Amino acid sequence: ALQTIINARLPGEEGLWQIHLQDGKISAIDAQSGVMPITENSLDAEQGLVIPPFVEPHIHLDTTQTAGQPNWNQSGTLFEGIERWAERKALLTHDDVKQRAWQTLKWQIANGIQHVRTHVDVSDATLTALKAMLEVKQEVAPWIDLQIVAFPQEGILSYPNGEALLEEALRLGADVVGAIPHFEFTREYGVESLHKTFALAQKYDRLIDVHCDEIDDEQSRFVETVAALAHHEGMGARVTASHTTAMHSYNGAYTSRLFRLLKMSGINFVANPLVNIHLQGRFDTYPKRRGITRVKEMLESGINVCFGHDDVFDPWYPLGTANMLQVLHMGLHVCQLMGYGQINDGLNLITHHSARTLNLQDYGIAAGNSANLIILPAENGFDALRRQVPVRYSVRGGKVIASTQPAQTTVYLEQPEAIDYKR
Amino acid sequence: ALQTIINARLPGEEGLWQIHLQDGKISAIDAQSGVMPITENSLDAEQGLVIPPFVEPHIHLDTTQTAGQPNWNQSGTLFEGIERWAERKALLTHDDVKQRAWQTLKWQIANGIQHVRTHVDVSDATLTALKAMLEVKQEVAPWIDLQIVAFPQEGILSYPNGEALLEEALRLGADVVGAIPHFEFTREYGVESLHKTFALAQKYDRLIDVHCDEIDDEQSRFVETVAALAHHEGMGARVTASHTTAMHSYNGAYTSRLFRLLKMSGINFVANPLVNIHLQGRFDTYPKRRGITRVKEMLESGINVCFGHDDVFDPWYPLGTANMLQVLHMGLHVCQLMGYGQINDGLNLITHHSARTLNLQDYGIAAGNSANLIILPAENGFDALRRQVPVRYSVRGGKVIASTQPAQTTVYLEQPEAIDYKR
Ligand SMILES: O=C1NC=C[C@H](O)N1
Ligand SMILES: O=C1NC=C[C@H](O)N1
Ligand SMILES: [Fe+3]
Ligand SMILES: [Fe+3]
Repeated sequence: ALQTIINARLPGEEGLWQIHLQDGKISAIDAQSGVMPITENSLDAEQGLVIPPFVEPHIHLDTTQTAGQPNWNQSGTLFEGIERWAERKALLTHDDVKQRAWQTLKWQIANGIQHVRTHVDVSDATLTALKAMLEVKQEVAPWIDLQIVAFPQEGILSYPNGEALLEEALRLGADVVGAIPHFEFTREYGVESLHKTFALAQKYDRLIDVHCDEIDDEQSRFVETVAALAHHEGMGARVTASHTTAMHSYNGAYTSRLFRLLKMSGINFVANPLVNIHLQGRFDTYPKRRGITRVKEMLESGINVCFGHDDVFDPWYPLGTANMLQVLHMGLHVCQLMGYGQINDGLNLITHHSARTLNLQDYGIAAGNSANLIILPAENGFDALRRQVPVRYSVRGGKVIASTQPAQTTVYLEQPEAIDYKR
Repeated sequence: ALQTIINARLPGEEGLWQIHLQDGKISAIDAQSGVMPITENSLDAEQGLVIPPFVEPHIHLDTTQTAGQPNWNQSGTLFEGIERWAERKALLTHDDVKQRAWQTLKWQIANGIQHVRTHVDVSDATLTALKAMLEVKQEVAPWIDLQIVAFPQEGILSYPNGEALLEEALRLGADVVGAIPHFEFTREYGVESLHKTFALAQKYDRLIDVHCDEIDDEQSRFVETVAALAHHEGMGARVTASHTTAMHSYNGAYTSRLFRLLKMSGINFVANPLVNIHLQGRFDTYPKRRGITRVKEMLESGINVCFGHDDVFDPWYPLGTANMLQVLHMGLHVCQLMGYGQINDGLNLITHHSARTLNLQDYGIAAGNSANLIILPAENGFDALRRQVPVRYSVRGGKVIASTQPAQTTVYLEQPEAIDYKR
């Protein structure tokens, strides 16, 4: 029966703050002039940072926890990954998908993630994973708001009954329409697939999230069609272009021309640093390109960009604990957003920007919003990132749904000394 | 008064093992056929992984904890970094250096690091940091064996009295001779500086560790002189080429020719992933090169290569907690050593390979060696890396010098559930 969050630090704000809770919502936020005493019904943030929940804007829960089954992706490429997944997709069962999705979802709850957008492969006449994921969505609702993207992994026009299956997925309840233009047989199929994707999103009033130009091909420019169609339909807010790794390889003049449209369109962008650094640059010898989209430039231009984990122990990525601060750490390094302020502001890439990408309507520490927030045992975004701190408490609807008792390290010198890695 | 380490897993070995300790050394190692019972004087590894101590083969303890003083490195380049450091170097004091070096050394002890090689800038007539570091070396000896590299940061031939100061540093006790050929005014000064570096190492019987070709210049090939001189003097084991980031930009034909010499010479290589990904590629627009040396190819050719953290919160790197598993994580991603076996074998890059780089004579879990070892709460190298586990216990001379009580995470679902991120 929590009534208040006290001694809280807030990004971009000076001092400590008190967050009053009432009926599962935030009733008011007031600044404090000093440290407040703890008491019953008060959750002490202990001068730690309080922020809305971490968000996972791009993950594949249907493939999670399947790395090496039946075989391993030896080349470390997107293309072999799809082929290795195809082998596993043929062996899927309802319970298998639910068990694995839930295992990763629990790690996400433990990591303060209360909003997740999972893509689900719908290039499968049986739609096995989709049916399973729709049940998981209902089951996990008390802890995570899960969005499902109908993702035509093998193409819309390049796979038998691809468009029909994509629409069937929407009729069954998928929240977002997906696409993968660079994987279609031809550039023309790629462009046409986007017109079909947008028509379905308008027909069913759904969001859009395209696996867009995930390839080191300077000629892969499907992103301009995604942005142009969004601008034409006046629906930028509901549209997302995931990856756009090809943008890392575009010449600067085209990119500058393109950026005007990206900003005017208002669409969202997702970069997946852990997976992008691994799968991109695989066709170069030396030097080897990084392959992440132009994150730094998007931020400088006011274009909404955010980070996703993409994969957790599957054909496209053998690692992960579904930790967003870890995803952010990799992104800041590869994108060279290493200035103090850029690092400190990094939290935006895994909180607010991701919420906008998911078109969330109830997100942020503000009066009237649901009492969904997490507490990090750190002074600010920089500190949280540097020390890769766990989530001390995760609060949803005004109730604690996860907590982590921090590790305790001691070094035995002339006398025992506690080490917290702070300066 | 520990007498045994029980229930230990060892890299590359099947089953559990018992490590008997006697007089501060490992007396014997025996395989177990099942789980052994705990008892007084027995340290239970609890089926966790036991390995010799982590090693930090390349760090700058004289500059650590000084990021932003007096100003920040705004460009994120090696060159501005040196210039920003120059401003701080002018404000150094004995106690200042000792305090900061010790702060980072404590984090290293907490992180199971018992061997550290620190470079110390000796392009300073007062040799302030060097005098301070020599005292720190004596002070920290019970927990860490610290090697000091006399590092002529501003060049040997390109800085006033550079060679004289370098030799003075050796006469005062520095363990390793350093150099920085790519920073010298001319290619000729670069080559000549290496002849002088080798002559000093032979005159004083010291090791060598060159900041070698840390620049995105395909024409920076000082590494061939380092390797050739080592081969000529028959001293490969005592020589290290740090960085060699220029190798990331060499054409393949020259690299192939060069590799024959690298292998024949027997010299060591250090890659610094966290810093290299940040400082390299800064002169590219898009695409942007990764800039780490050819780690994967060195491993395939049997060339000894290892990883260092390089910097901890200073002019060249604003982050860090001096954690080697974190350094390894970045290196595996950027170097694309992402196959299951490559990741699992990754521990070698921060243990055995680094010990060879430091020319250590008492290292490894073997009968007769000092009882210096650490325990990771993980099943193998892959698991330790994936979950970024802390060091449960660090043992030196048969005594516990550091321990970490792991964090405890719980998610409150229909019932409370402990989350350990394992599969
Ligand atoms: O096409 C893809 N499928 C799964 C992961 C990666 O994001 N790309
Ligand atoms: O020349 C250098 N000084 C400090 C760090 C970096 O390793 N390079
Ligand atoms: Fe994806
Ligand atoms: Fe260095």
